[PDB]
Amino acid sequence: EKKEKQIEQQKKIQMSNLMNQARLKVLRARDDLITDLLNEAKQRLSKVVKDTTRYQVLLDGLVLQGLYQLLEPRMIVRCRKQDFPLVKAAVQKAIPMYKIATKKDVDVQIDLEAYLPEDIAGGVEIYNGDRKIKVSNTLESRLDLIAQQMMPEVRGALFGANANRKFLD
Amino acid sequence: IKMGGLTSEQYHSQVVGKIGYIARCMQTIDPENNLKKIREDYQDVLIWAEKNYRFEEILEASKSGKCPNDLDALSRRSLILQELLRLVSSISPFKMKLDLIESQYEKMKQHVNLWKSDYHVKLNQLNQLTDYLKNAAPTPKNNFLRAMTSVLQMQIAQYGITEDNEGINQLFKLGLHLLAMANE
Amino acid sequence: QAAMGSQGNLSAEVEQATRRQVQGMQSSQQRNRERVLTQLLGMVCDVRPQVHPNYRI
Amino acid sequence: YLSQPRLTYKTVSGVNGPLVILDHVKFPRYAEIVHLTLPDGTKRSGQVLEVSGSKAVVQVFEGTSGIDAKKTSCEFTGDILRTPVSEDMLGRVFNGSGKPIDRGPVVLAEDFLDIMGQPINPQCRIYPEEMIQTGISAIDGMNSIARGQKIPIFSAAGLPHNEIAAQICRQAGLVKKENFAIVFAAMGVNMETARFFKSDFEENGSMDNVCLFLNLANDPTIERIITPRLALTTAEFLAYQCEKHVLVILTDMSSYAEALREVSAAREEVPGRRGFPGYMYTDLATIYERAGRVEGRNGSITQIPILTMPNDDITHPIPDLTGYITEGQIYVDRQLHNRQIYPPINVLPSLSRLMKSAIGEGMTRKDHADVSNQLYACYAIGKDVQAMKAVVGEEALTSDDLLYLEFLQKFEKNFITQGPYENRTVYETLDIGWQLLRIFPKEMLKRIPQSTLSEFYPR
Amino acid sequence: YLSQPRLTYKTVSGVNGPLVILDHVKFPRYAEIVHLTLPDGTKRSGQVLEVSGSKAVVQVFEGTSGIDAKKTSCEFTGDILRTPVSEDMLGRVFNGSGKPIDRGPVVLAEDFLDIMGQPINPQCRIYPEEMIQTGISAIDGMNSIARGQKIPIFSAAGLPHNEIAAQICRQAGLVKKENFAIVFAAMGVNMETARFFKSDFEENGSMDNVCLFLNLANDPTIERIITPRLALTTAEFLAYQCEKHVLVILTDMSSYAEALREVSAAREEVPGRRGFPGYMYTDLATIYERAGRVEGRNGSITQIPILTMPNDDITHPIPDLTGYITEGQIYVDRQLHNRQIYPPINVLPSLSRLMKSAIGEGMTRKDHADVSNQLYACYAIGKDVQAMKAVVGEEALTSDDLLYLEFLQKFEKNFITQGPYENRTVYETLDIGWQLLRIFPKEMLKRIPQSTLSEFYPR
Amino acid sequence: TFGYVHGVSGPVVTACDMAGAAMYELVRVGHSELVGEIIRLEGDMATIQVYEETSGVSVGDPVLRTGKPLSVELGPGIMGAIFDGIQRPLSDISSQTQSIYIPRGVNVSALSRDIKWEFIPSKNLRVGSHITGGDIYGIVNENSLIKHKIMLPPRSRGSVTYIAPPGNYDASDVVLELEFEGVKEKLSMVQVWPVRQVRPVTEKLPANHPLLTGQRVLDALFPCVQGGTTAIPGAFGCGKTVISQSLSKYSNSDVIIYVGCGERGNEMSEVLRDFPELTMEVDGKVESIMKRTALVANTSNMPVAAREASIYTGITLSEYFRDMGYHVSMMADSTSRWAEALREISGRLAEMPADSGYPAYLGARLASFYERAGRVKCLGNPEREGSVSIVGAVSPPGGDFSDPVTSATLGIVQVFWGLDKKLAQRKHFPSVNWLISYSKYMRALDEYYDKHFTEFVPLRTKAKEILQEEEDLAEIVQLVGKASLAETDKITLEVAKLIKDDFLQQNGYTPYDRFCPFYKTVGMLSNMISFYDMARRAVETTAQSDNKITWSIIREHMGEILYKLSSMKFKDPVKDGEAKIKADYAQLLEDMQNAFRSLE
Amino acid sequence: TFGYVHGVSGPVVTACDMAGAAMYELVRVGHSELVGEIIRLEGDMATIQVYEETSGVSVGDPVLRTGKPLSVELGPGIMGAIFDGIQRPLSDISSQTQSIYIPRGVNVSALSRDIK
Repeated sequence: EKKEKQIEQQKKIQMSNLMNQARLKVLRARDDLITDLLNEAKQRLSKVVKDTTRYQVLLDGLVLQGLYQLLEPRMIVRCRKQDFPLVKAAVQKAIPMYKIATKKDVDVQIDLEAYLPEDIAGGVEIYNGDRKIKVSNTLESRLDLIAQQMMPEVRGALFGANANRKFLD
Repeated sequence: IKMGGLTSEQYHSQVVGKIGYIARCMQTIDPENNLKKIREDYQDVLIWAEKNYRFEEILEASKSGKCPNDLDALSRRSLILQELLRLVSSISPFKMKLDLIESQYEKMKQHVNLWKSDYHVKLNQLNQLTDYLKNAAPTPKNNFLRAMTSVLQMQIAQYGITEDNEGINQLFKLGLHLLAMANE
Repeated sequence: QAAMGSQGNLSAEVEQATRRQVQGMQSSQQRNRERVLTQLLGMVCDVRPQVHPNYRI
Repeated sequence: YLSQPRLTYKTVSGVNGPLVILDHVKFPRYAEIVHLTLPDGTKRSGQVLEVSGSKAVVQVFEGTSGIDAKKTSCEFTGDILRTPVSEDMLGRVFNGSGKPIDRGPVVLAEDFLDIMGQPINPQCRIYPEEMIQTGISAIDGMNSIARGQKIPIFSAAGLPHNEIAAQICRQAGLVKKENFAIVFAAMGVNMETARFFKSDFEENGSMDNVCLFLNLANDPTIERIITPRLALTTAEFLAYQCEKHVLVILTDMSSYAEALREVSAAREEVPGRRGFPGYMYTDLATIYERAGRVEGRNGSITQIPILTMPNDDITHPIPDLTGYITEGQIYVDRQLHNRQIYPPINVLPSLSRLMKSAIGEGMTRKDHADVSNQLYACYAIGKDVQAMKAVVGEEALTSDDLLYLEFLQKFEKNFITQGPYENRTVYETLDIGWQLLRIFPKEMLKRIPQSTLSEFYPR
Repeated sequence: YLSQPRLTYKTVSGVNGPLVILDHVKFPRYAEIVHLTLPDGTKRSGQVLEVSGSKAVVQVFEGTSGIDAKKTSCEFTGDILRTPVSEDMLGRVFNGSGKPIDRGPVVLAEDFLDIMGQPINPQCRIYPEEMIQTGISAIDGMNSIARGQKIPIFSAAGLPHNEIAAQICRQAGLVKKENFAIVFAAMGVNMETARFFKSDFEENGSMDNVCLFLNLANDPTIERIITPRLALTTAEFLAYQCEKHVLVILTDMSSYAEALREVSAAREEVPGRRGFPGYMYTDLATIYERAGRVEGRNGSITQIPILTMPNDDITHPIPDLTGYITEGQIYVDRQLHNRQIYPPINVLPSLSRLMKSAIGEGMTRKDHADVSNQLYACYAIGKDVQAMKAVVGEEALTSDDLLYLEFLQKFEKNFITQGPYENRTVYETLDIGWQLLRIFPKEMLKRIPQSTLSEFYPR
Repeated sequence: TFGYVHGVSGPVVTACDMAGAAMYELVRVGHSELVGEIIRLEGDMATIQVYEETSGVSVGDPVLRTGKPLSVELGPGIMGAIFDGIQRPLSDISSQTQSIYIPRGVNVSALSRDIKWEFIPSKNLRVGSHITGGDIYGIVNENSLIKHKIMLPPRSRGSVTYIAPPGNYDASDVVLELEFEGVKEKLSMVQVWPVRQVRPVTEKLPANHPLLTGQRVLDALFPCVQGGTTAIPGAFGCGKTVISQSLSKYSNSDVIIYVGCGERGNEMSEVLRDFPELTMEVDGKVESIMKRTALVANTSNMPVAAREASIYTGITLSEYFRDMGYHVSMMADSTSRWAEALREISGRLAEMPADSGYPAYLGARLASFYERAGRVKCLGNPEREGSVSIVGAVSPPGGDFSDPVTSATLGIVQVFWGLDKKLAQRKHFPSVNWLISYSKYMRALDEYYDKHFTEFVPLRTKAKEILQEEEDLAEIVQLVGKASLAETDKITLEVAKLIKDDFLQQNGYTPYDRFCPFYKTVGMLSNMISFYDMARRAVETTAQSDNKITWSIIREHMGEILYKLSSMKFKDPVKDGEAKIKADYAQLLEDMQNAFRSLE
Repeated sequence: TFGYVHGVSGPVVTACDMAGAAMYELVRVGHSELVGEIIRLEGDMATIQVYEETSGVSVGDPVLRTGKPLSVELGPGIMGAIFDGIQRPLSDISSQTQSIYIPRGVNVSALSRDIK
């Protein structure tokens, strides 16, 4: 009986371990689908960047968002080389709106000396005058900051809501 | 996030290390690609060396998941070749036959936990006898050990280590008693 | 011998269940992907800059 | 949702022990999470331990080794610590801060919950009622746990309290006279014991139910502080939202209180009694009292804190306060352990103040309370007789006292003693209890009513 | 050598107990020495406890009474405290700070040594194996000293630790089958103790070998920080350079520790147990650990501190840390003294960690270790039985317990009790130990091997 | 580039112009270049622990700024060395300065750069071959016992561009040279590792193999294991000396590392004197134990900072040889005297203390030290598995069991061989308190026992049961008297005395009991427990009957048997064979069976 | 009027611009209006022992100064009521917020104004 119980115990361990690896495998497949979705999102953002007309408005948003988050008196906008005219326009429009909404005087320079890497999808990084404080409004950063918050809704939309979850508080 | 306690960077460098090491162990045990079943079992990791690559190329592929990159599976698969390599090397004057080598490999692969195995213990004892002799001086103790371990290597060549051959068991016991006995 | 044999059947069973679940997941994703992606990109593009709610003057 | 982009400061103005002081911070939040990059590329999380004006004191989870002014960057995540919760984490193993360590994926959140949670409204909490069976006869029969009770397993260093916890995790479940879940949370558990938990739950099929959090003895003590809160946040999600009865097994709350001490001393508060903070009562209460049944939701949260009592002193702040907040005590006992009895649960000082709700007809069985009382009485009288035996001698003993000695032997050998992998339903524990009570003729079972004696005693 | 003129500052910025905080000091040097001219010409000395920018926190040895800002002139000597040393320091009496008070001239330096003492390489420190025949049987038979051991005499207020130390000084010599120089650092010893020690060293004609550093009770209470360092520096000069065997006595390490406490409180350092500075362990180690032999050199330093245990609490920080640092403590016991047993050495809480390798064949005798162990065991058991006798009375005791009680009585009467002028050779002490062990039958001497039982027991 | 000293208070030196200095970086203070370690930062001012006496440092003194944390050199040369707490070789300092003192700011290199080590490359390596952290790219014939397997440093990688041919090389010679992403890295035989950073491992494994000390009490009732964590008090006549040296002379450990965290000066001079004199049998030749041991001496008067770093240096050397693949064993002479350094440094830094004054992070520090133990699957390509057993002595004030270091230790260590002062005073050695000492490795080792010593586990359980029953019975015996005891109680007492005096008692200084192999230990316990079983069988079977058997009969009937059960301890493996001892113990069992059968 | 939070260290909040605040007056810290008690004044600052968890309070958060010390609201509606020690009505919190938790910084009127 003890020997038979040895065989049964090994059977139990093997079934348990196999089922556990299967569980993790399905969960990792799900994570892989989500990663695929986010890579697709990054490529779509690159496609948007290709289109200047919307990209100019998007930069008008991002630059001013950086200015609002920093609220410094002297500031430096760092952008990709490809984008320089667009970021120039964005800063030129952003300065008056910054003045009006914050009442502060401000001096915004564009860092022609050192652009962002050409691989970056887009967006800007706004440093304060001494470059000790940085707000990273590049499109990859924004997409991450958005997707990580979106995951609950992404899980719900892609894989169907949880039917066990009766109450939401 | 850490995998196995190693930062993923170190983890993938280790994967590339195992790949290169399995390549080396194959190149050592079988330069003439005689061991075909083993070659096929290790084709997936060997391919990255049978086709030349940069270390950083293999590392990029691993970090992307294109390589075989489950470090535990790689460790198991490498240990099988490593123990087989020790078997063949520690009897180098008496190199054994190809079908026997493949049988050894197959039994080792089947073994549940090779490192903790009696198959590994016997190799360790054979190495204990052999390594002692690489610098031993002429004296009756060392002459008797040389003779007894040479016949032990012959017997290992004949019967592998999967077989608990009684001749080999006796040779181990007596050789180790002789080794443990004081030189005086 | 029964233990040696039946565990192959059990392995086939568990892998079959895993494959079914992965297929269901992939199907659901390939169906809802477009409407998730358009929303996600629209939300990325909608900037809405604001000063910190504690700002004074 | 937080749209605004994060501010990353290189303005580190000091590094004093586990704290990094940053200055010129814009509107710092207290308890804000920070991700700070060391000069050499490494990354470490931190929690804004304190705030003042434009300054922020960041308790870096890992040590401050290698941090410097002028090159360390420090991204402020703009929100308090939040745990992602789902059912998917039921059947996973995580480290102290929610990172998976089972080589699975990062959790795909069903929600983000603030790990401090909120106190359950006392006018919404309900009485626990039905039983949670642990399989361990010594507590199912004699100290049963009602759904929503918080009952700690006191134990000294060296006793098998970890093994008992693992057995409870592997065996527990509803009395089934399938919506049950377990949240194991090991604080300050040494590597070998953590590996024991992980591999045991993986091997014995229970992992489907068990979400296991591990804070190794050498993981950051701040991760130790936040592990019980992660455990209980997941438990609240699985109980009061997924409506499944959860059992939370917090392990080594002494190792948690040591981390609390470390964080207090880092804050530079003066010590309270026995070196522990003054507010340890409120804190341990915040952990424990995230339990119990709630009106209008068919789930619950049971807790089983596990305490390493220093010096075996039941007056020590940890066990004293834990007794104040919790509703019982289960003693793992050194004399039993040395005699090599397992589970060495000493049922004389053990108690379950809400056992009276977990038993009776429709919950365990008609005779549960009576058998528990009678077994306790006969065990205590047997211990008395065993103390007396060595003084008066065996042949000076009366036949009734010999019956009690035999009962003592067989209660310590057949009922208390279980072996790690033997799972006994409450019904089986009761039948073993009856097999022991039949050592006595009915007239000696004076605490059992006749209406029960006549029904159960024969056979 | 230092050719540059010394800077003299009238810049005192504070006076605070024993401290004097300066300001505008040019490049202060920590542990520097300072000569304070007070307003009235009185010239004191002090050591720079800490420097910070332009500040220095002097610690004035002869106290701060009478010091004032704006007129006290501190000359900064430019170097750490380098004391003179010469062989003719043997046969002198110096005050706490090493100035002469025997009406002889100052010490014409044979060399200058830093009172801290340059640390010795553990790889070329020799192991002390030559047993000192102190003559006191309570030491030689059971807690023997070896030439090089740091072996403090723990004692308490009112016990005869002075008499014990004087007896050891006048009787110590190597085992027969090299005459000790003495270096005696009196700290906080009242005039009666200082004059007792001095008159005894003259009475035994030893003065040509004794170098007294007195810091009486009424002498300033910071000077006794450096008095033991002066004593051990002269001891090191005599031992590791002049090749003499030196026995260092330190009269009250508790007075030293209390001077340390005074300074620590004056500096407002974070204080350790019982208010003493946290670094007391290190600072006492720098005093004790200057004993022992060294290769090449033929000299050696034996070291016999003396501790007054406050409230007789051997767990008090001074005795506790001295027991961590020193190789075992001789222990003088009030319960014996009140019974009028001189020397009141209690052999149970006292040990000599270098005894084990300083006794045996060829060194003292074959039976030394066994007699020591057996007497210790019999004494311990006798004390336990004596505790029991009070509870159960002499009727309930077994005849074996009575044997033990008789052994305890005759052991205190014959073995410990000893004439203050009687030096029992180690051989005589062993014979007297056997005389007691032979109270017992051979079967009850379990700690003596059969060979050394048969050889010695029956004679 | 380099700052300036700005304050000095004992071993704490505040230094200005340290603008970018990194926490726990090493600095060279003073004109003598004392070694120091940054322990705090404020603006541009660092605060520097100094590992050497500061008396005589002055404000304005240059504080040079080495860009590396406290790091220990690991390479051929360790084995046999006597190291100062921070890796300085005391023997080389002596031989080099030709005097007995340690000069302040002495800067002799940790490993001799003059020795021509014999280096043999791993044969299968080649130009362009890929290697990764932990790979054994060569082996050095350090001495006849240890073959120093040279490993690529962890956090290193790439394709080999030059691997030196077999030969003789200095510790400085470039022995290998490899490239990664176009940057070249030149490697010599000595690497540098920050002592405070865990040396990485591929996978930690359960510690399921026993580490036999010499003591029957420890090997049987409280087993230690390969890679096990242990705590012991610093007793006298036992403990530090007996166990350490016995493990040294013989045990399952392939390398022994010692660290005298706060050792008394003369006790350290004892260890440094005994260890180079001890020898062991290996392959029938007596070989020194310093060919496979390393000592980290830190006497109590050496600076507090070094007293702290001693433990870390020792454990890092142990982890280095673990990575090579050995079953290393580390003995830390006083984690209590280490906690003193932590306490003192915290006080000097002005931090808030906790229980008894210790810094609140004492638990975390002790964890970071101990949890580097265990059996590990080493990094790198050639598969291997070493281990690092850790045995850390504790010394609470007056034997207090609430002392925070002892408590934090108990919370970490899987084995605890507590101390019984009553036994110590009786001179019963070992003095292990077999009632509150514990070992949590029994669950693991039961497998090894069921494979090698299948009978040992029930013997262990019954021995513990007997000891506990005797403990219970003595409380009555002293309160009332022995008259009321039954025969079973008498046999329990009179077998517990046998166990406590003739099995759990070991004279570590005699030739026969300096070390008790496990076959001897299990044979002894088997005989004693068999005697217990058969005596209880006789009395139980003949109870409630007229032909009553009693202990009073058994003792007189077979007094010889009891004498031989007592004398079992004296068998000497060094001259008596394993076969002889096993046969003798089986013959004693036979005699016991005959005597019992005749009494029946 | 409003003060502003100037520091947060656990429950101890430190508020600026509180010139007129009365000692042991109650204040509502933060946007969630957590309750706190002024345990100290200094200059025109104030130290506020915040009763509820402070996690998430930030510098610059408005501090609404209640005009009265810890006080109970006495009037019709007490009878049959359940109150937390601070006079928070639990039988109305649960009913109005339809949740099993006491919302952090809840501000339910102790005695219902709605019921005639």
